[PDB]
Amino acid sequence: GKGKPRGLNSARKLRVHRRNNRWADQAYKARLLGTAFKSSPFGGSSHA
Amino acid sequence: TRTSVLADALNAINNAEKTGKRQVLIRPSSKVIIKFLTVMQKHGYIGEFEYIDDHRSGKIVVQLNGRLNKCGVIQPRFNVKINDIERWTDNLLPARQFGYVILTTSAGIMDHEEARRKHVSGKILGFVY
Amino acid sequence: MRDKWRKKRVRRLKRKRRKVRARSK
Amino acid sequence: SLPASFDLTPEDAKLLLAANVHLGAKNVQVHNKPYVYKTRPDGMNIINIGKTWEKIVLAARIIAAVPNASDVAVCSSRTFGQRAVLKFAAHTGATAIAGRFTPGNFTNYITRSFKEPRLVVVTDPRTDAQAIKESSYVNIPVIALTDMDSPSEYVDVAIPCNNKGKHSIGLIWWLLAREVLRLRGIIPDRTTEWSVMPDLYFYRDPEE
Amino acid sequence: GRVRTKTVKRASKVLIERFYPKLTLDFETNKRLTSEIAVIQSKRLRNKIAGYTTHLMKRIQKGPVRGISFKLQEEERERKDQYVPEVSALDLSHTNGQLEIDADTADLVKSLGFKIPV
Amino acid sequence: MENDKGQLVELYVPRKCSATNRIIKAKDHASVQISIAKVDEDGRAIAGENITYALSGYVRGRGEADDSLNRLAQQDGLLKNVWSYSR
Amino acid sequence: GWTPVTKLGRLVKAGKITSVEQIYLHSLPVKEYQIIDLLLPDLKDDVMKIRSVQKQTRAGQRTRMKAVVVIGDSNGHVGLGIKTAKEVASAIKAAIVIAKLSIIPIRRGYWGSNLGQPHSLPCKVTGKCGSVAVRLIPAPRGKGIVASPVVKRLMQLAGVEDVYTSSSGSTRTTENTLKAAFAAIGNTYSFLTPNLWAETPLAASPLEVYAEEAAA
Amino acid sequence: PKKRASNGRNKKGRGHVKPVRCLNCARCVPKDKAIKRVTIRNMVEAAAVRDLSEASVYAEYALPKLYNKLHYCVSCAIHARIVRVRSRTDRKIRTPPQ
RNA sequence: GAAGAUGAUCAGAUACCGUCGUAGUCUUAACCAUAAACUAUGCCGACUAGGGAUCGGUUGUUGUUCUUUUAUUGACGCAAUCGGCACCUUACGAGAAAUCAAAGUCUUUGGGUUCUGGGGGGAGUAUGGUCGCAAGGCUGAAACUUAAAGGAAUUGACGGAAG
Ligand SMILES: CN[C@@H]1[C@@H](O)[C@@H](O[C@@H]2[C@@H](O)[C@H](O[C@H]3O[C@H]([C@@H](C)O)[C@@H](O)[C@H](O)[C@H]3N)[C@@H](N)C[C@H]2N)OC[C@]1(C)O
Ligand SMILES: [Zn+2]
Repeated sequence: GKGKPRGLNSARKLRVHRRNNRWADQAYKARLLGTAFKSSPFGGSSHA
Repeated sequence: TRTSVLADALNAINNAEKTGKRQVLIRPSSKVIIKFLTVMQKHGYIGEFEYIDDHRSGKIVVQLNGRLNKCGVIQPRFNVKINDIERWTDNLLPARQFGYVILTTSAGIMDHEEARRKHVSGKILGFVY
Repeated sequence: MRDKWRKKRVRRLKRKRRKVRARSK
Repeated sequence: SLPASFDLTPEDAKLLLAANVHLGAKNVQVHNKPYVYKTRPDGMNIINIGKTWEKIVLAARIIAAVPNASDVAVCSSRTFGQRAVLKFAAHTGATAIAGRFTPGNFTNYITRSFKEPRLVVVTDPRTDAQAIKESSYVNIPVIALTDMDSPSEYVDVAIPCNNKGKHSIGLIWWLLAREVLRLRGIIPDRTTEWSVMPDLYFYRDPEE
Repeated sequence: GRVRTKTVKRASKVLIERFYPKLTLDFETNKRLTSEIAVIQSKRLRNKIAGYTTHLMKRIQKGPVRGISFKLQEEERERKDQYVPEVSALDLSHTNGQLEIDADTADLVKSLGFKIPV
Repeated sequence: MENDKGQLVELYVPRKCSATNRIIKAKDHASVQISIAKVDEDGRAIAGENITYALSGYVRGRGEADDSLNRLAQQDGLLKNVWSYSR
Repeated sequence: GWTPVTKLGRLVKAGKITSVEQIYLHSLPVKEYQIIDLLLPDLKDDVMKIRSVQKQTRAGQRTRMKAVVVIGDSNGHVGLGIKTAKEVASAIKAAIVIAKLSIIPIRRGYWGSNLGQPHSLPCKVTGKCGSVAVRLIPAPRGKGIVASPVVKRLMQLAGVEDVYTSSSGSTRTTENTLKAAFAAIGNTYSFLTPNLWAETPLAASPLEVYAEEAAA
Repeated sequence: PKKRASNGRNKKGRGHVKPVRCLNCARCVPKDKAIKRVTIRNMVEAAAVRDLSEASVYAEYALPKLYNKLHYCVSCAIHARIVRVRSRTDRKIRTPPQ
């Protein structure tokens, strides 16, 4: 039950599944896509 | 398919207990199930229980006395080191003064207080309170 | 627009982009 | 325990049997299977008369243990049972509730006919469901005349009978009242004939 | 329409409960009776109450009426209440000492240690 | 419940259901406490001497109250051969 | 200047029933608040929220006022009351009455060693109302009441000194949060523990041994 | 929300049901969903029964009946008052009326 | 009967309504791979409550109709049982509710396992890849924008809804 693997040797599935689904988190996806560095007007700084 | 006979046994015990039943049938039986029931019975959480031979996996009838709040398995059987018993006790038990985490150690199946007396640890198996 | 008829509009819009750019491959 | 005098006596079996008390409903609830002796191949269900007597004596003992007889509310909404409960309240000193039961009798404590029985007796759990429900609201045991199909919810002591027959209801209430009077000491002992006929407690059509 | 409101109907019912014996089936006699008994603030209301009381008394004579109760009807229905038939309906003489119970009930009777004749 | 000096620091040790051993809660208004009259050989209920049972609102609401009372009363001899253990 | 209308009220005006534990022990309904005033003289109430509720009509909104009141003796008894009325003041008074009518015993407990008086809860209890679930965990002796201020106020009025708290659901719905916390704290006498395994005799009801004094 | 536990038709334990054409408008409606009425009527109005009895060359001729099964879609069924909108609790009543 | 033609209606209707009618509707060989493809409810396994019906198999049993007068005729009737499509009541329990015999045994949180979502839009769009004869299918972003959008229920109001 619960639709996630529970096995003692299922760590790779859980880790990769979490890694895939954090991309739906806007903050994490912005950080790992480097949007502030490549597309922000300030280039990622506080002031300009 | 059946993946844990102990899980089915303890689930059937809980469902009988919450309905006010005083007895429950268990199928299949196993040595692990009998040892877990013996640990439960030692601390007074169940009455006697009787094993029914059927030239198969067996059956068990358990007597219930109304003192059981919940029993259940932990699945997987996580490996537990000695210094990690405390977090499992904090997570699983209602209070510090009663309740048991049931372990399977190379010294045998026991509650966590007996494990602390003999200074042994193994895999976590279940709980009862 | 009754979501159904929006998709048909994009269908037609996307069908015309397939021809503008085929002028150039 | 209980002396051999309290056994089911043959004249009682005569009275019980002549009234078709042992006639139960076609179908039977799971909780009332213990009370079914056997099923006549018409479809009816025979009721163990001995168990009926045992539950009558038990209910009479519970009714007797109430220190103030006025705190024992007897109820009937069925037409066939209001005369019975009226006579029961007359002989035993109980408080009767015949006919319509006013919703709020036990829970609304400003209604004029507000009563707080220590115990409630009911002719039929179906037709007197409101009394049982309010008693469940205010910690009151229920003793019910139960047929084989009567609900068992919130009934403490069930008296298996035919609570749908004209003679049976009056018979059961008569037996309860007799046992209550015997236990209190009004009737001197357990062999002497009672001043009251079972015809009293029997309902009647209005044009005789 | 001429539906009589609660005030006249309740007053009529009270009058019949209290003063049924001295109350008749005539509107003039009941009018004077209501005048002496009741403190009515208007003659129109007095006449309406007297007339409805006459209607109820005229209905009662043919048979009882709901809601209303006077201390002659209750006495008589109590006297009918305490009626004990001299012969009993549960007395076994009505079948001459036998029961008609079917064989299954007969085995019930036997199995309780009784041998009463069927 | 009690402290190191053994002092019972506990208000209201509550009742338990005769049928299921559950605690009777303070606001369990569907729970009842039956008292049953002791009878002597002379056949007269002894005054103020009662055998008493308590049932939770749960057992009563489930429709098992009658059967539970049958069991308890017969186990105290208040009743014979109405309740069968083997169904 | 009070005359009872129920048997329990009559027994409490007389000095027969003297403690509310007698009432709780027999699960007696309490329908008169004078009983609670008489057997709990020291009670403090806190008004926790005032809300405006509106019903649409043909002529415009009908506005009523809704008040939530918490009541307690800070020594193991606590109650909750909510009621609506046209004015704030009448709603508050009525909510106090209904809060008094709902007073329950709270089981205090120990975290760890039983030194001194009970200071926390004896087990973990949860309560739920609507979407809000409130969990109460026993806490060691130096910890405050680790809770939001509404739940904290309820804990203080119940007499709890050391407790952890977890909430889920829409906690900003104050009424549901308070009802859930009230339910949880009231489960401290429904959780069977081994020290309560011992059978106690069923004491006769105070309405049995005072049948005459409860008549009228 | 879900208005009806049966989804407004009568299909449990099968995938597809063929349609029938509404009598009034010829709409395609699944057979299990269609409102269906069995009617048996006297072929002659009750007014003309005596005229046709008088004019008959036979004596004691049994007049034939009309048999028809009618199928409606929901729209035409409601419009012509074959069925009516009921209350939320009354909708659950499935026994025929009287 | 899509398209188209045409008569009405209408302020206008290249719409609804009427009359025609092409493709299509059917079939054989190949394609296409999508639906509110729905029970909007993954699959395997265990347990938890009452009730009457029903389809298939099997097992014991008639005041019944019928072969034939009767068997191993058949139908029906009465009981049990395994499997199935469902239904009714309850609500211990679950839930935001509607409701749910599972959507229960879930803060007292762990039987096994697969897939999917993470405020609303932009957008199932652009681009690259891939499948397809095509129509399209599958995979699938970002810039930018925005304080709600949404669910279930309540009271009112309104309805070319009903009584
Ligand atoms: C362009 N956006 C992508 C989005 O398409 C998606 O990427 C998946 C990616 O997660 C999957 O792959 C993922 O999961 C597999 C798993 C099967 O083992 C892993 O092996 C792999 O390392 C992991 N990245 C890949 N198979 C398909 C992509 N479209 O999710 C990640 C993302 C970056 O947001
Ligand atoms: Zn139609």
